[PDB]
Amino acid sequence: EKISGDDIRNQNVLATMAVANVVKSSLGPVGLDKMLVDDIGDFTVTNDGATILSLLDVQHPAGKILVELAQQQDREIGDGTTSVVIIASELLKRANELVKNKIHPTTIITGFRVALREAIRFINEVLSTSVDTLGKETLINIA
Amino acid sequence: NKKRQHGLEAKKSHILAARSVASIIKTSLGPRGLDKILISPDGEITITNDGATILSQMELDNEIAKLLVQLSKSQDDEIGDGTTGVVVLASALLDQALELIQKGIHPIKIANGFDEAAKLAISKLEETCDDISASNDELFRDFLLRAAKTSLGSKIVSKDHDRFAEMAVEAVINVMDKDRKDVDFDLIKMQGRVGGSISDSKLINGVILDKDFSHPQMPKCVLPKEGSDGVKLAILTCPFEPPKPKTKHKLDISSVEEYQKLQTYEQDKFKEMIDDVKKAGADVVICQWGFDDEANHLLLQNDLPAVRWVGGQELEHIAISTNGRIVPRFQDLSKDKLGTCSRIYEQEFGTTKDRMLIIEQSKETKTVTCFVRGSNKMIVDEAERALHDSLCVVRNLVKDSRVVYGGGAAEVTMSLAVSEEADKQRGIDQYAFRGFAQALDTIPMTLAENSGLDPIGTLSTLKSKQLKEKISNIGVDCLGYGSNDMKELFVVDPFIGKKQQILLATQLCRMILKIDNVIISGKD
Amino acid sequence: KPQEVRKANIIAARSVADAIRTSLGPKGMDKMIKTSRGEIIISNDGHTILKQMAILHPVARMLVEVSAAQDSEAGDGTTSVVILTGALLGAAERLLNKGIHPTIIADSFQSAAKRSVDILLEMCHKVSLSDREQLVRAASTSLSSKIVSQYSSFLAPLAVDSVLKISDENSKNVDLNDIRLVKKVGGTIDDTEMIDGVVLTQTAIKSAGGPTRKEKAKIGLIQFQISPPERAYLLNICKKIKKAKCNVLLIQKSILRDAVNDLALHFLSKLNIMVVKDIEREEIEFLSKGLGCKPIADIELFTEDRLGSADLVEEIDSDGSKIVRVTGIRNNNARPTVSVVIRGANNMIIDETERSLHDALCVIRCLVKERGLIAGGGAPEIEISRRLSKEARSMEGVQAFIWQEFASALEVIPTTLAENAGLNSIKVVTELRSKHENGELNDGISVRRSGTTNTYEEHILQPVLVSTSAITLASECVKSILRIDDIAFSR
Amino acid sequence: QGKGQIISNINACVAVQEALKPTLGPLGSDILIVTSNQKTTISNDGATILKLLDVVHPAAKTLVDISRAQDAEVGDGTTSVTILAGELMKEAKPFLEEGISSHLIMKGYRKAVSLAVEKINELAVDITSEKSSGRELLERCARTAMSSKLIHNNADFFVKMCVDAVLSLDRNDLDDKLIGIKKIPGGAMEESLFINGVAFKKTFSYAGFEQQPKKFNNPKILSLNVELELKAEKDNAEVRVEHVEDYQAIVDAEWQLIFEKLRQVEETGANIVLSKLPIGDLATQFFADRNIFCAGRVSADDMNRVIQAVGGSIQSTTSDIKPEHLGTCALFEEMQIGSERYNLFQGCPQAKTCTLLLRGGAEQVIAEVERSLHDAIMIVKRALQNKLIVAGGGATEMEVSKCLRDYSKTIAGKQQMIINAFAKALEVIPRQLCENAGFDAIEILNKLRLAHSKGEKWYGVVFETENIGDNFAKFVWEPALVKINALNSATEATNLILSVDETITNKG
Repeated sequence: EKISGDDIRNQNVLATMAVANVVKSSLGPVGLDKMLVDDIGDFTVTNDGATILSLLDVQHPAGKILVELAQQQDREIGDGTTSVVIIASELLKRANELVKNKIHPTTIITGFRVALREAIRFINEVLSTSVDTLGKETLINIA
Repeated sequence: NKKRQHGLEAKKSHILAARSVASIIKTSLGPRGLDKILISPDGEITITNDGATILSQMELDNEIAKLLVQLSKSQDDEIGDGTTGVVVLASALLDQALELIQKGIHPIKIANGFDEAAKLAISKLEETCDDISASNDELFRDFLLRAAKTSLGSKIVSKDHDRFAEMAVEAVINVMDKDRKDVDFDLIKMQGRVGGSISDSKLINGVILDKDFSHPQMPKCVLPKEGSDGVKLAILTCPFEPPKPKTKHKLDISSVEEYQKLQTYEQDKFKEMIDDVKKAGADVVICQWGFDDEANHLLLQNDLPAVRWVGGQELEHIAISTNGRIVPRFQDLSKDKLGTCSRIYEQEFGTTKDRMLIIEQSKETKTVTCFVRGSNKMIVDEAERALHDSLCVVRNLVKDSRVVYGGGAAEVTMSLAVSEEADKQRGIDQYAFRGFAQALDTIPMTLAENSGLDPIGTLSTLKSKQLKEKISNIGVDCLGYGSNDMKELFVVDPFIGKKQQILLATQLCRMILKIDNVIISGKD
Repeated sequence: KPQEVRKANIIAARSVADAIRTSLGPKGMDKMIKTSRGEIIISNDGHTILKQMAILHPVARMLVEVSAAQDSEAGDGTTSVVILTGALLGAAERLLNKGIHPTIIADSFQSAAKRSVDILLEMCHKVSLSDREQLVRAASTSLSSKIVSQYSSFLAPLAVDSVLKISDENSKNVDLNDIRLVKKVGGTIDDTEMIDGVVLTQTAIKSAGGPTRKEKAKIGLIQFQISPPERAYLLNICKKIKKAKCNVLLIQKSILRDAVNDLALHFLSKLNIMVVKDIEREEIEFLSKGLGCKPIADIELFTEDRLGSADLVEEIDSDGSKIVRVTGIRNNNARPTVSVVIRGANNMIIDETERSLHDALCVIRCLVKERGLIAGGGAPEIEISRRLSKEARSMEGVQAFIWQEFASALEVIPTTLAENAGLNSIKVVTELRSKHENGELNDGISVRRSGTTNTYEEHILQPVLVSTSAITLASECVKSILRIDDIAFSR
Repeated sequence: QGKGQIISNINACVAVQEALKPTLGPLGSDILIVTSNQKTTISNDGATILKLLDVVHPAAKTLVDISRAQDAEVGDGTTSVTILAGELMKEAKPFLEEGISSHLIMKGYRKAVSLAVEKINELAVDITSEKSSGRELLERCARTAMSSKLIHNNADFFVKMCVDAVLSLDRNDLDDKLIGIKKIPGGAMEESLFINGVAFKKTFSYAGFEQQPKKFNNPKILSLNVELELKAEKDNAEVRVEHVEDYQAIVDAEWQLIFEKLRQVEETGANIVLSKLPIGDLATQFFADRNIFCAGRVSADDMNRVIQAVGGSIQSTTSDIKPEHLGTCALFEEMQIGSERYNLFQGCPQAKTCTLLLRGGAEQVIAEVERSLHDAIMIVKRALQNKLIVAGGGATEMEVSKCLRDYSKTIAGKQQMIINAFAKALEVIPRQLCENAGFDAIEILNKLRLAHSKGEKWYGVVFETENIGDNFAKFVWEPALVKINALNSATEATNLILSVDETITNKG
């Protein structure tokens, strides 16, 4: 089979957004759970994002990318795995609209790289070090 | 029943339609051109190489093609020469555009280029114009003929066509006045009889119509008799005779007295009405109904030929030159209400016993109707079309003394000029100006393909001599002579005509390339 | 109907070209290939695309032969030889629709190529075999697309000097099979070991008894697995290797068991014979070649004339690397064997890194094969188009019209490079031509600059062989496809 | 039903927008529409596109309603009302899917149209006599609007046919009907002629005319709804007979009756006799003997204006004519424009109307400059009617979009998303102005945003050179009430589309 152009780009979006429907609800301490079922009949229900993705059966080849990138986030850092899928699916959905507006895929990729290059600088501004604990303990409210 | 297609892909549908129009008319270009079979709505078989009739009888359902035809009508109406080239060139202009569309050239960027490229081409053609009327007036008549034969030698008459050119050049000489500086082509009527030969066509200095005198005892020629108001023609609906209905009578006859009494009425109305012919001022009488025999014999003493069952438009054509009128009754007729001519004579043509009527002024007439014969009914139809076209050939040669040496040489000459301006572009428009030349090449290419010459090497043969040598005419050999040089073969086209061909074709690009939607609604 | 046969041959080949058209450039689009073995691969490597395409169309299998030929000829830009083929076929379709017989078409493309190679020779930026400045310059810029190109500056003299040693200054041929790159875990990216001889991937005897080194070492290759179905039999086999005084033994990796039973291994230790195991088939072709020896398949056919000679045989074990180097072969029939050990961090990194250096070795070979550097960014394709268009103006006949269509086809490379860069296609090529009206090599499609500039100033040059073979091999494909008159089955 | 009925209704509105998308602008594209009468039109006029649009979807019929009213209520804007209204629907697709209720969407659009029109009012510049007059202002605007056309070389002739043609109209009662447009085939654009009066065909299939006085310094016009003829040049009519001796007597009697009507007209004294029905040969020579003009084939569009021109009227009766039915102009003459007979009145001092007679190479070639004069007439019409000027060529949509962004910076809540979309939708006008013109839409729109954000409120789209420039200085002037009523029109249109949750269909 030969699938290329607008077709493969639209199919990739349907896959990524479909994967997001599996992670959408898992974000937050007030989250909603999802349950996975195998053939022998074992079932498990979890709010853990790494488990939600680790046990997820993904057949579409574009989703196999989303999983490979998500698993590396867990192996390397161990947290932030929920944000990977949610952020990615909004990036692609809005990217699909950019493509339909006659913006070449290379132009989209180049600019997305530029925004990240700047973002690390804004993170440096807004972030704070391990402070706000001496003289006043805001970790009291964490506790 | 509407269309749905989004994007520039719709323009690919539009151009691919035009390629169908061209595939019809293409093979008709050239004196070696191939004919089309025209199936008339009634089953009549018409065979013609004239693109005007090919396009007129061409029926296509894609509205894009209906535009191409309706716009080409302006080439036939205003100029009357190369309607074929308007469609052929436009197709090539759209074909090169299809390449430009795929290259990503915006539709308007295409149109703006064809407009400016035409400004270059028409200007470079003017640099090469020639004056066909130069030097003496006798030379004008000579070259006028030499070119008229080029339009007539391409038809079935080509054997002795010089005779159709004889009437053509002499007709426009009679119909053209250099003080007027214009030719009213409506002053010439085209008319002939079915059957005959080329040599049986005649140059008639006056009006001839498909009629003959209705009574053999009446004189076949009427003259003013030295000083009268010429020969007047009665144009009425009713005959000069005792009134007799042509539908129903219903005259009750009570006795023998009443029976024959009508004959007494007829005798006075016989002499009265035939006297009312002379008193009304008619030298011949033509009415929509025929005339009583006894009236006819009383007309004889006054030399009053007459014709029966004649329509108004045919007598109008006479009345145009004679200033006649359709007066409701014979009593209000006068020397002027009845139009005047000098001579009406009835001419027999060898074995043709039709014996048609000719109306002349015994001088330079305000109208001529030339006489056409030909060995087949359908040959006559096309032969008169040749006189129609050759009439417009000389009509344009009168309008504009500027001529071009054609046969595709002017198109190749203009093509080379476009390629000269290609290097001066060095921009986005360089993509488009070059394609204008690739389209201009399709005219000499089509001329060669319909002639049996190499479709590619012919282009290089013409370009070789028109580039490395001189702007001297290097044409296509479709006529079968030795070589190029239409100046030697005296194959010449009007300058203003070729200008209109280029400009009108550019307009077609503005029309086709700027239509983005075809919405075909239904009918209730 | 041969017109129907040709129509199918052209349509099929165009569909292969339209598949690779998106892959050209460092910004290229990736292709997904779902293989019949069940593996879905994603890559921008062009030969990988056509290799895993698994083309079943008999006519399109010629396009694979084009790719492999371009790889064995120059070894770089093998994406472009397919794209060039595609444009010449698409232009050929226009020529076929104009009614020009394929024979006239093919011979006209032949004459275009003859002039095209000459055009490239004109714009050649001169190089020299001693010019290590430009050799290191261009080679590291060919490594610029790699994962860590900052450490490739030190990988540059590895490729440049190692080839300049194996290749004579006045020489027309360099063998890349005689330069073997071997990976090794440990070290840094700039750390590689270039050896002027064969390098053995295994060490002396695995069990105790390994001599680890030999002086006046004679190298034999006995490949057959030695194990019991025994004492005298297994021992006498290796005894004769001592009889002729062979001091180093290479043993092919066996599918049965380990090289040799410990009885004959410890006996080879007692014979003072250094035992090398698990040698690969291709290793024998590499190793026995440079050493000047003939391999023996069995254990019975040992002879004396096949003895080797090695000045240095020692185990190079650096931080637990465990690889042997053998230098000073001095064999009359041998060639200057060069082998490199690639140090690095992760096994997966050094595996791909080795392949990145194979790309570089092809670059230097291209410069030895034919001297010259050529502008990148498709600049030579725009320049050739202008010259052949200029020459087609004075050329006469149908041969001129085909030459003109050739020039139109030459735009597929600068057009593809611009499209995959995301620049307005007509804007770029328009500017390319305007710039070529003034400059020659001063032009090129720049990804970093998003415009037209001098790839020489951007340090992007390509061997003139790459461009010369790209046009040359393409004309051979165009002839091959246009000459296909019918397809029949044989049985 | 439900929110999905809105989704379907929005999809219907998209069809209308995409259809009229290419029609925007002087560089725009035409649409070929085949009517049920087999007459096909190719036009860029949104009103012509609307009259024949043939919408069957009940939801899109609403868009036709607001647009057809935009034509008569204001006089211009039939395209922009459909583009702006459609994009306000396209921007609503993501907001509906996210669950924002239709009141929340419509409420913000109603707040936005109030916040936006206020700024359109602030931008208006009062230009009536403002440092200009007829010869300066109307030429600066007409010469601009008529640029980039087939008359690019011949503008002075169409500026004469434009500015002095409209400036010479009755300004106290100013309307488009005061200038007629007639296509005269043949001639050249630099030679096209305009007339103070109205023209007629006078192309009868009968020859023998012109030997009749066609010109009077003080004509007396009598208009009839009946023909003046007996013997027809082509067809005929049944004449009833009573006796074989009266077969030809009724023909004489038919002369008497028509001679009698022509005799009473002979005495009536009209030097011009106009008719809506054909004129025959008996009247042809009869009125030639009377040496007065008589012609049929006169329309009410030509004739009712003759009534204004000369001061006559229509009276078919021959004896009952009241003197008020006859009138006189300063000059009448049948004109031979372009070597074709077109009768007209010349220099009528009571005429409040005039006609542009268009000469050119071909009928379509004329049509290209024909609708160009059609627009040029409206260019001056609004220059006089509307003193309040807002910058055209997309400059207004730039100015408004900035103020909308500032309202979304200050206004917080669910209104923020709706205000932002109302602004994003105003970029569809400059976007289609660029895509229909052939420019790089991304480049121009980004330069429009940056340039306007520098404080220049007059920047806009320049069609001559692909660039952003001061369209106010370019005299690209558009009426304020057109932009105000158009913006209010679109908001109400979106209130109609977004507010439908069910379609009820009675089939039978």
